[PDB]
Amino acid sequence: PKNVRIALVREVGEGSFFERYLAGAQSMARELGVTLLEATAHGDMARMVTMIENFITQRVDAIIIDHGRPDPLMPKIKEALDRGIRVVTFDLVVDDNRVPEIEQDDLLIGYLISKQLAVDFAGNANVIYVNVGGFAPLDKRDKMWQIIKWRFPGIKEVAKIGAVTGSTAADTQTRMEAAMKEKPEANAVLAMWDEFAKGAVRAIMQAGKSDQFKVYSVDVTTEDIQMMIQQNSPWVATVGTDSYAVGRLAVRAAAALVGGEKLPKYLLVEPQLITRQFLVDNNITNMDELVKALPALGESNLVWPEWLKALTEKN
Amino acid sequence: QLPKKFPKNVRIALVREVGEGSFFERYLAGAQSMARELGVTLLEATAHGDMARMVTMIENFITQRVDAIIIDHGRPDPLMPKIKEALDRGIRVVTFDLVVDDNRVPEIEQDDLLIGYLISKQLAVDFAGNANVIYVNVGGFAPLDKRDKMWQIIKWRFPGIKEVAKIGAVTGSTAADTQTRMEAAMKEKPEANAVLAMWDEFAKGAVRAIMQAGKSDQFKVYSVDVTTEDIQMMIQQNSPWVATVGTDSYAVGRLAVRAAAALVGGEKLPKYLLVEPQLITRQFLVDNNITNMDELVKALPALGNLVWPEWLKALTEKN
Ligand SMILES: CSC[C@H]1O[C@H](O)[C@H](O)[C@@H]1O
Ligand SMILES: CSC[C@H]1O[C@H](O)[C@H](O)[C@@H]1O
Repeated sequence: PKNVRIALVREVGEGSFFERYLAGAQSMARELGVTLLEATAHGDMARMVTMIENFITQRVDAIIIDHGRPDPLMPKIKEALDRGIRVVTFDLVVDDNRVPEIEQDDLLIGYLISKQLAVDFAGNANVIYVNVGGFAPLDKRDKMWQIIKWRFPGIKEVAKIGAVTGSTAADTQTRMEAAMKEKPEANAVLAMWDEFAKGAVRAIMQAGKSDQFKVYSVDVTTEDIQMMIQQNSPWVATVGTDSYAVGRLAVRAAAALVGGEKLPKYLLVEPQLITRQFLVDNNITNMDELVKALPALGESNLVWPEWLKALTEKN
Repeated sequence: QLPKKFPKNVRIALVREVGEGSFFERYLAGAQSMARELGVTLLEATAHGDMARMVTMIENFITQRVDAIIIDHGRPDPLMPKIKEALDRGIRVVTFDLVVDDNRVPEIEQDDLLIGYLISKQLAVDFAGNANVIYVNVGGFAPLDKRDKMWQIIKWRFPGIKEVAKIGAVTGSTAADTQTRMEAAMKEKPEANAVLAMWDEFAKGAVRAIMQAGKSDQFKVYSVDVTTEDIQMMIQQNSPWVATVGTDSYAVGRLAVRAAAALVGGEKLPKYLLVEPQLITRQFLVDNNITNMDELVKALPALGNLVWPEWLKALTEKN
């Protein structure tokens, strides 16, 4: 029934990754036949707190907290839990055994993409690093970049740029055009969100510098694929998941808790290395095609209790 | 084309820091079977932990003007000048488990950063991010130090995963010495309920200490490396040994000889030759009735193609 109300509260909604996650979640809600309520704070942590309050006051069955920072949200999460509202997070670490945490295995992601850069350059590169602090997934990936710089000391960070603005791709493009003049020795880009990467790449192609750079990113969408497969694209590899299936999982997890199910504390969606060469060799032009060609992207597996699986069948 | 220098005349020296335990014995067996297959001559010297002995061994092989040296473990500061000298004399060098700042020297490893991440995360997740861990590892070894970094990151991501003791030394009787240490560590930290041991010789000691004390159900042990000995000890009833992450060391050893032989043939090799490591759970061994490495590789083919230039694989056909 639609008596079951699940609220999705997000910090960030810009870009195809977040849009597809959102579609994912709506698609899963529709299959269960539950009511999904959405709210998005666009970077404003005060507004995010008040949105979570609205859902506590409305006494929803569950809240999904998407991104955010622990420090402001933590007492709101405790309050919600104490009132019988189930809580699951995506991309937020919470110290409470009642709250399953969903993530894309960000430590692995930060390791796979940073090593890919390292090995491709036989351990010697001048890297423009595109990332920013204060986001769970970004901080996790960051740690592994630091370990790659330790293991491969010829892999040098010559710049760190980037900010999450709500026009991130467009603002990263501008930054990257200044960064290339400031750091003419740079020959690689490591961008820890596809919206960062998109700006970097566009800056590279406009400058006519596609031969001078290799770009390594996180995440994959049809837009990323389209940009990867362009002739002379400097965009070499990305690591990520189908965010569509991640948003479904988020809603399934929430529904499972409402049904009284006890979930694992950590729900790790397994990320995949996707190279330009793999896409080009396989004539992949969109995500349908990609998940067909790399089926490890399309995996069923997490959080399908029998009752819930049976329920989706019915509808 | 078959390179001119290729076959018994091709001499390859394997200089090792450490030789104790089945992992290392199996690597050596593998190297010998690969040398047998190429028809080349493999020379072996093992320093058993003495860096000064290690330097003299490398130097003996330089003087003998072998075609190539494999440097196995060791530390870069003591060894770097012997490596550079060798390179200048036209001796080809490849390493296993030693990081070298020179583009002429391929480095073989088991992707130790991934190993350290995979095993440490497996512990974290099995305990839902709360555990009191006895950490068994020591500094001064390339692979151990790489794995160590990933342990530190797991402690950061999962702050309920607590290090309550660090133990271990590499001694020549490491398993037996780690048993003794583990007996004392369990008494000093009775709250401890997991072990993370970054070499199977450390793990073996820890597990035997646990079983002797009768505490198999109060502990879960996570390690690196896999051998038939490890398998046998994992599949025992009530074993606390629940998972290890590793590679087939025999194939790592074959690889090291192949690489060496490739360089002598004039081939340019990748700078990094990472052997892909695998998660191997006690549960997976039991469900599939695995009792030895033969059976594990068969059951898990990813443990099963690096550095096979045409001439080299063709050469192994003729022999
Ligand atoms: C601004 S945080 C952006 C990242 O969050 C999600 O985890 C996506 O993977 C994206 O890379
Ligand atoms: C003493 S160093 C021991 C480690 O080196 C080898 O690489 C094996 O993986 C072992 O764990």
